Amino acid sequence: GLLDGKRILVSGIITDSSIAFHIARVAQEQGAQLVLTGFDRLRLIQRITDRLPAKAPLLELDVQNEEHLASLAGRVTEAIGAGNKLDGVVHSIGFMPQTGMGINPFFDAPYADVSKGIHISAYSYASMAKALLPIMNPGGSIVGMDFDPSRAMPAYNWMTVAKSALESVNRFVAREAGKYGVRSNLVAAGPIRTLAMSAIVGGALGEEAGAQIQLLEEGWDQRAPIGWNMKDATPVAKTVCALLSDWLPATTGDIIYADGGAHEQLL
Amino acid sequence: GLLDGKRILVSGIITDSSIAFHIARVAQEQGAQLVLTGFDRLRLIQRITDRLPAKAPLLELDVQNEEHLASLAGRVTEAIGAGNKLDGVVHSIGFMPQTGMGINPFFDAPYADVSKGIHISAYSYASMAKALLPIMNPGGSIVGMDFDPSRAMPAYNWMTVAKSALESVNRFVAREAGKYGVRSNLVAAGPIRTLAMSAIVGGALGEEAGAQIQLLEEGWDQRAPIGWNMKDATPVAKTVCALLSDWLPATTGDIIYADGGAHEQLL
Amino acid sequence: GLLDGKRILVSGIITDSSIAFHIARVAQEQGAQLVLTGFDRLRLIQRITDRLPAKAPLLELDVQNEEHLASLAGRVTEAIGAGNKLDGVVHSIGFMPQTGMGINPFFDAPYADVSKGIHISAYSYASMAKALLPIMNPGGSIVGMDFDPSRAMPAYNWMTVAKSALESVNRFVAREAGKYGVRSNLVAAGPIRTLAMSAIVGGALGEEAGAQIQLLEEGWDQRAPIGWNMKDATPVAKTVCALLSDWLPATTGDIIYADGGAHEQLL
Amino acid sequence: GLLDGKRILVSGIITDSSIAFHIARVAQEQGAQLVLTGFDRLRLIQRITDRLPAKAPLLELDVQNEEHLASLAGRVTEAIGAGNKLDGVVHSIGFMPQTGMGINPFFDAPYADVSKGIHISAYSYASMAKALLPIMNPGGSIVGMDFDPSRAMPAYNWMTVAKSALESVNRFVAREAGKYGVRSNLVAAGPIRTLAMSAIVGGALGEEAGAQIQLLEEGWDQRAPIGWNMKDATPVAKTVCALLSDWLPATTGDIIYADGGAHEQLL
Ligand SMILES: NC(=O)c1ccc[n+]([C@@H]2O[C@H](COP(=O)([O-])OP(=O)(O)OC[C@H]3O[C@@H](n4cnc5c(N)ncnc54)[C@H](O)[C@@H]3O)[C@@H](O)[C@H]2O)c1
Ligand SMILES: NC(=O)c1ccc[n+]([C@@H]2O[C@H](COP(=O)([O-])OP(=O)(O)OC[C@H]3O[C@@H](n4cnc5c(N)ncnc54)[C@H](O)[C@@H]3O)[C@@H](O)[C@H]2O)c1
Ligand SMILES: NC(=O)c1ccc[n+]([C@@H]2O[C@H](COP(=O)([O-])OP(=O)(O)OC[C@H]3O[C@@H](n4cnc5c(N)ncnc54)[C@H](O)[C@@H]3O)[C@@H](O)[C@H]2O)c1
Ligand SMILES: NC(=O)c1ccc[n+]([C@@H]2O[C@H](COP(=O)([O-])OP(=O)(O)OC[C@H]3O[C@@H](n4cnc5c(N)ncnc54)[C@H](O)[C@@H]3O)[C@@H](O)[C@H]2O)c1
Repeated sequence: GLLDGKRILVSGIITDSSIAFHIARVAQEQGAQLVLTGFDRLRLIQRITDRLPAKAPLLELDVQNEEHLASLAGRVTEAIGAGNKLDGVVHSIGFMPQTGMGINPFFDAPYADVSKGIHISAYSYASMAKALLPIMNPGGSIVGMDFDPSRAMPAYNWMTVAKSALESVNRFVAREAGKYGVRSNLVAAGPIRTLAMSAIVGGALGEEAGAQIQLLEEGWDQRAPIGWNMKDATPVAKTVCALLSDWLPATTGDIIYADGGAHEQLL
Repeated sequence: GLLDGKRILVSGIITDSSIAFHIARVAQEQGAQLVLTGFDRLRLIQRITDRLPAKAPLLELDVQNEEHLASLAGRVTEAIGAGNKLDGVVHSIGFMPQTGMGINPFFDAPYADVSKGIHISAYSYASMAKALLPIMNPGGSIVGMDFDPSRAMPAYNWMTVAKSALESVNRFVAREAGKYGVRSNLVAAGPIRTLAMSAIVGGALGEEAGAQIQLLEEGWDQRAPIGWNMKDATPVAKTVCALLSDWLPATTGDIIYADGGAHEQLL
Repeated sequence: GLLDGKRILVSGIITDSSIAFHIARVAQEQGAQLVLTGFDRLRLIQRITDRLPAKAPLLELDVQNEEHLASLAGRVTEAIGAGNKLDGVVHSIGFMPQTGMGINPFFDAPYADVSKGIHISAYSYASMAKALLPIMNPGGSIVGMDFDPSRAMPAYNWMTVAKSALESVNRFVAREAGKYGVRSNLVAAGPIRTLAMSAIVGGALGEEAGAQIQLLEEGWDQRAPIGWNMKDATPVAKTVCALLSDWLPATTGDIIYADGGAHEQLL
Repeated sequence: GLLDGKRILVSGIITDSSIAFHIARVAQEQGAQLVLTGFDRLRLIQRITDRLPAKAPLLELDVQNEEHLASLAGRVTEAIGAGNKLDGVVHSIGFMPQTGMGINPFFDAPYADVSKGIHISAYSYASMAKALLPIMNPGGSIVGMDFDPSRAMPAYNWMTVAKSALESVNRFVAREAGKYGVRSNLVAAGPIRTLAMSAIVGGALGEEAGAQIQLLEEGWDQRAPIGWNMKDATPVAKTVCALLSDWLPATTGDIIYADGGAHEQLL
């Protein structure tokens, strides 16, 4: 197994279409022992994760909660056993209030809303590294989920801005993590049909935004030399696992693109 | 004159070493009629700007103040005269609480501090465009000040993250501005010895941070094929003026580097 | 005038739709005194340039000819007068054999053809700098024409590869030029309907390539926040002039995008 | 094993310090069945590769030889057995005549020399893909070796230009390879003390170039958050193997950096 013997914390599961659900599944398939964290709806998350190939402890983590973050390392240690540390950490957490996305004008997002989204989507990558690095082994790996923000695009609006901050945060986390012998990287994924993504295509954030995201997805598959299947999160789960393994040991502060090769092609 | 007949709003003057002071001076030298905005210490700013080659109205603008932003367009119109619009806008505003910079550990910056810095340094670029676009002429130009955040670096910490967000904001502002026939760009400048920069070199944010910033500056000049003079803001003021002129009419959502060519050289 | 008193060498005029024709026209409009170089069809080029607002000496320059390059500085000095030097140099030269473009398979371009195209399109930027730097004044500016090659695209094939090499050459030329107090930069332009471009849209390199280039152009204008007019080379001529002026004095080894802002927008 | 059952062609072994020697070793350690290609000194290469953990057929391949390339697919099929195809291809080939590197002035490299280096170092990536794609399985992977050319640097000169072309070639190869269900990527490695690299540090290309390369290496390790060991090629061999595996299945036309994280850090 690719991750035999590794202890890995996976955040961000909320449904069975969550990217983190598939990261967790593939990780277990490859021999990893997991600890999960979940936000708010813990009964739902437990029920969802019962479907994973192996059992895994579920800890509550609201990334905006200082107390949750302060106690996290202790709770993880309790879950995996004193004297054991984590080898891997997956950050698969993102959020932006509706005012910062969709057909709501870019200029009309109130800073308080933008700031909440940047807190959850970018700052929390640093918050989690701070909480967990003291309990990680040398050779460890921290991975977060990215959506390539190097160009602006319709609809994504302030979430794209938050991803830009996240990529910058990642390079700083790499500096800190390096002192523990730990890597920090992002996986920039193509669009994936999660429940939220489907809602948006279905017009949940405005018809115009729905149409733009649908077009975005179609152009993505078209220019990807090996195609892109927005209904299949497995290729991104495998990529996250590659970064958690020992097979990219000299890569840190970096971004790995699991996007079908769309970002390197113009037409 | 390069800017003959143009009406230009310049924010960000606080002392005579402010980059915006030099932007304003060169702009006036090239025929621009200016409106200035200042934060907090208005008597100081008025006294400082009395030294500019021509007179210019000074309006108060706290970029975190909704009321200031809501009234800004009216106050500018009053200052330049009904029926006249702006041709140019300069955003030269940046701030990050001390906890987000220097030898204070990256992980120890509290989100409230980071969020204030991102508000002032990144979000406010959008806030100003929102306030001013309704009073800009086609062919107009909005320019903000950037410090290349594509790589992480010691000491700059969360301010670098804020610049990353700003570059992302700029690309979105370009989309909105385009509808008014207005461009939006950033000038990424080399390090400039402002009062704050001198304080930091002098150890104001920790000796270790001071030493790193001093080394950063020295390597900058070394690899710049035409050198870099951190004591001379004129080359960046000229670059900002180039973007306010009619001579880069097909450039928008972009970053122009006024850095001596340091960023394109490795050693 | 923007270029009052400047002596500028402009290569690359072959017809009145040549980008270099418009660079030359705008430069003269702004007070520059020009020396032109032309390849092969000198009688045609003289006849074409008679239409420029002012007269300008025409020197022959085949960029693949060592003798032409060896004698170039002397011939320019003769044309502008002993004791005078150039302030500006415009490289607007590009070529790729048909086998390296269009519907001819990428893999089927013979190296001899690719190498000719890279010689003319990339290496010659260095060849010209070598020839002319000894006769340039401090504060001088060398500018070449680029087409953004950071992503692959249909039809452009090996010409895109040649532009990639050119951008790399430019950064090295900046290093050498810096020793003379001279800048070196590229202008990455949007697609322009030159005679060759029209021929290709018209199917000259295959119907499939024609269709792709036409689609490329249409998407370009669509995502450009201020639009893109492929029939109007003036916005790029103005940008080249901005780089030849004294208004971007701290930019070197760099790329300025005159593309309507298309490259910074995804959809 | 990571590459159990995979048939992989590895070019570029010339000594036991060759990066390709270590790629081949790790690949065999992970269950790959190899076919090797070698240039010129075949007796030397056979003797060197006898030290690999398993036996592997050695085919001659001069990448500038049309006949070698024309017959390559047949010779590989003969070596691995009719009805079997390759799952992987490693391009670890690079060369630049001395005139294009070191203290020899950048401007003094004759085009014939530059063109030879670009032929071997960049064009041949396409030559090999053309030869081998007809004998690759869906899900296959082509990998080439890169040295990050995004910024200019002392000494590397025209080899850096050749790497720039190579990165561009890679994106085009991805387009062609995609039609076979095959990926194409580069690994951008940190500096590695091969025999040639040691010779250069030792002054083989000029004392000034030796000093610059030594400084380059030292700064590399310094800014790498997890360090860089130029004497250890294993971390890059592992990275190449990661790309040959099934664990980055949605990455193509891309560059993976195995550089200790040096390129994402400024100081
Ligand atoms: N779906 C896509 O097209 C796509 C593409 C690229 C990257 N991503 C990124 O992948 C990551 C996972 O998103 P997803 O698409 O799987 O959506 P998702 O809704 O399934 O998962 C997002 C998770 O973030 C959690 N979260 C929100 N606020 C939180 C907080 N305060 N504390 C802790 N957790 C919180 C939610 O509970 C949820 O579990 C996100 O960072 C997203 O931006 C998604
Ligand atoms: N100095 C450098 O090395 C350097 C390099 C690149 C970019 N920059 C950028 O240039 C810009 C100008 O900075 P500077 O170096 O001239 O420093 P400065 O201190 O002279 O100017 C910063 C200005 O921002 C203003 N400001 C802070 N909070 C504000 C708020 N709430 N509302 C309105 N204004 C507010 C201050 O009053 C001050 O006038 C900044 O964006 C800075 O990041 C500086
Ligand atoms: N047209 C576009 O869409 C576009 C877009 C971006 C960049 N560019 C670049 O702009 C530059 C000018 O091209 P253009 O579009 O004006 O086409 P053009 O045909 O009008 O000009 C190209 C010039 O290169 C010259 N040339 C070819 N081989 C030469 C050699 N051996 N020695 C000297 N000169 C030689 C030709 O004589 C011609 O004058 C080229 O580098 C081109 O790649 C063009
Ligand atoms: N050593 C480094 O610091 C470093 C760093 C990054 C990337 N790289 C790249 O890694 C690759 C391998 O280089 P290396 O460092 O292992 O050096 P090396 O000398 O060990 O290997 C280079 C190989 O290229 C082969 N070659 C040269 N001309 C050829 C031709 N005509 N046909 C077929 N093969 C030919 C040589 O025989 C040799 O086997 C190169 O592409 C190099 O640029 C090296």
